[PDB]
Amino acid sequence: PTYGVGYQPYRVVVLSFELLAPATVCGPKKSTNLVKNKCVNFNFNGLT
Amino acid sequence: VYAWNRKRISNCVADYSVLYNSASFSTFKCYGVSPTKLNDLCFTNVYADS
Amino acid sequence: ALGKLQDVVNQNAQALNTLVKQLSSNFGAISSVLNDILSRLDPPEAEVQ
Repeated sequence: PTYGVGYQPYRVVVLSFELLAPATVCGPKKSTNLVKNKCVNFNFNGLT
Repeated sequence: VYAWNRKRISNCVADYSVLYNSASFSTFKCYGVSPTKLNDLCFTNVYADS
Repeated sequence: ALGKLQDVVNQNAQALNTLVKQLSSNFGAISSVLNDILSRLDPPEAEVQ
């Protein structure tokens, strides 16, 4: 505990993402009803 | 560190908003993705090295 | 016999195809799809891409 910040311990977590295939993990969002035959913005599985 | 642990996160809905908002993390640096925009991006696979 | 004419009708088409194909190149960016860049990275960082 008396060491300087340089030698002090640090817990490191690395989150590696694969972006492409079905999305096993997605962020929090509210799915909405789709609309056929209309010029609209869309976000399918994160594809914008 | 020489034997760093690896967890696989899948079949779940992730919420990175809590991690980004948390002030405890001393240094959070994202390469290739925006920490603010993480909330929306989907991922086909996630690895958590520790 | 119609080589010459046909060749012209080819060459222009060829160029167009190549032009469209150029849309898929990365040019050093993280992704060739502009919307993907906008979504993943914030506007400040994404500006370089």
